[PDB]
Amino acid sequence: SEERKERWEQGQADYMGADSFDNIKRKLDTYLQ
Amino acid sequence: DLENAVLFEVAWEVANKVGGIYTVLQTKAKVTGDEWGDNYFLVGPYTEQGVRTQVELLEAPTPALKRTLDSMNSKGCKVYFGRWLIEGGPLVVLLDVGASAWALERWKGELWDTCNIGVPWYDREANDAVLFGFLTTWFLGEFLAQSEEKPHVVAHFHEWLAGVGLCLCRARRLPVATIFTTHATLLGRYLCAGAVDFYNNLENFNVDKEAGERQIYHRYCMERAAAHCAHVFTTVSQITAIEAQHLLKRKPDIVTPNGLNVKKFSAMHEFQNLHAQSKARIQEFVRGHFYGHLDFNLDKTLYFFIAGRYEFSNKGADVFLEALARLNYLLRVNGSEQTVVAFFIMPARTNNFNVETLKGQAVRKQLWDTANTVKEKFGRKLYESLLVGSLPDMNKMLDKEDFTMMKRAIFATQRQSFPPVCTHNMLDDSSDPILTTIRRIGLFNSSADRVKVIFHPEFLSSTSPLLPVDYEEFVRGCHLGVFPSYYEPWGYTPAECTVMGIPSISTNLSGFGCFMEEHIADPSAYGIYILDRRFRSLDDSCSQLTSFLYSFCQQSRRQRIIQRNRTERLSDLLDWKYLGRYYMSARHMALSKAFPEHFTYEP
Ligand SMILES: O=P(O)(O)OC[C@H]1O[C@H](O)[C@H](O)[C@@H](O)[C@@H]1O
Repeated sequence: SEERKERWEQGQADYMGADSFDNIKRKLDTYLQ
Repeated sequence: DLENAVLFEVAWEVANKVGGIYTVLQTKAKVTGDEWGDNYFLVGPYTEQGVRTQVELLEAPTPALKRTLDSMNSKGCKVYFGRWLIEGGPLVVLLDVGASAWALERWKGELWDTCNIGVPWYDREANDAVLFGFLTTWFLGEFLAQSEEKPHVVAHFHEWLAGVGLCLCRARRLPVATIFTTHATLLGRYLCAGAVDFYNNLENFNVDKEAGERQIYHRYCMERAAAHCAHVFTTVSQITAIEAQHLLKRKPDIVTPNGLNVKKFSAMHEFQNLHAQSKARIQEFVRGHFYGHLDFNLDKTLYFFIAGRYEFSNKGADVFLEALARLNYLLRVNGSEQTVVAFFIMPARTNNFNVETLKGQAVRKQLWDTANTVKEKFGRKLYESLLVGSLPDMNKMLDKEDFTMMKRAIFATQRQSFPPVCTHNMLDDSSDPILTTIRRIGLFNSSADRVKVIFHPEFLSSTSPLLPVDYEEFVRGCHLGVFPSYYEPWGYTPAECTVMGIPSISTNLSGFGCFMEEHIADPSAYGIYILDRRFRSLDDSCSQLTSFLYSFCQQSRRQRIIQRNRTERLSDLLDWKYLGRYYMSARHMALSKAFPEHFTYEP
């Protein structure tokens, strides 16, 4: 799980993968607008 | 709503002078300096270079502010509170981005348990933006905590560089209303050239795939996360609002166009007095770039203006070059005396000037010196003729000595080479996109050509050996300012043109052109020609532009002046006093959504 943060470093972040923004949008949704 | 509240304007360009966002907040400070008064602040990065020029340090007025700085001062965060020296009296909160060690590692991991966005170590401003992001949330957090019964806060965030600190304020759940104003879409910039028909395919673009490919996903996520973290998402342009609707995936709640503080004069026609003064200084230049080839009338000549960063596709030089090639035809196949001298003022890498251009400018002063010597010789002979009591003979006035001076001056003037397309000498002349097109279309500044293209490979300056006139004066000199574009988030080059009396050809894809279509009903009548580039093709857009250019070419002396007076009336539309309303509306809207308990709907 902490693997993804390392993947972000060096731009190994996956656009459709683990690092996909759709998860990030739901994560922001936890702090509801 | 009149409630007393403290807001912060957060941007990277605050006391940095890096991008165009600096120029936005330069004159925004005056209009925002009375709407919220002295309560408003500007959170920005700290540079010691920027302090010496722009920042004057001052103590905190409120005791709660004194502690916010002091508590932040402990724990390794340093704030150099001061007042911006720009007009408006903006109190600036300069946080040191140099203080990276205390929170860069800890809060980067804290950022990942919260936003789940990671930062590559390779990208420099990426690590600097997040630091600045946590520092903002710290200041806002302390301000909410140490101020007992804190009024409803607005955090006004500009650019991706502040866009990280947007989500941190929301993540803490701190009582703060949030605004994100993207002056330019990050991914839109690379999508403009990399992906064909970017505006046509704005909906289709795979929004995550494209960012990953341009190795720019982390930056894209921070700006996109910011949209879902602002109760009010704001774009400068309505065309940028369409961009954000299909890329940032957040419809802008309000569109708050950037504005200028117009330098209003005492006479409402002083712009037109500054027209003729600057036109003459351009006339001194084209009477010299061309020597011995000055067959054209410069009193029936027009000057077209195009400026900005050296971007051939973005600043739409490709559209304007193929249009002048057709304007070459229409003013030559038709018996016209109208000559048009288009100026391409775009900065590019250049070792030195050109010998022919410098020689032509020197010859112009030579034919001014040889026209001052025999002028004084005429004058002295006249003064001893008027004093004697006789009107001048007018034939003997100039001796054989004078005639030989003038006859030799003309002989030196004569050139066989056609006057140059580029004023300076380039390192990469063949590789230069503008110069390659010029030789292709067939405009070598010839006698037969009714359009002469005069590229100036570097910015205009007043301290210049050739063309000694600054940009703000040079715009006022030119008759028309043509700005075709594909990716101008907000026209600043066509925007500043319309602030002055000079009419500007904007486009539908430009942010300024969409604003002029929305506000005023009349396009061409008020002066601002708007080019359809969204629902047309590259060739079609060139063809419309030709009809727009030829319309101005067929215009008379008097009709040109009326149009230039009409364009002056549109300066009120771009002024911060009028365009600040939109930002104010964003603020009022932000307060209500985040805190409806004492804030009205304000529909
Ligand atoms: O710019 P043009 O259409 O050639 O007109 C030239 C005119 O410009 C300004 O209005 C000046 O005040 C006039 O003195 C001049 O006659």
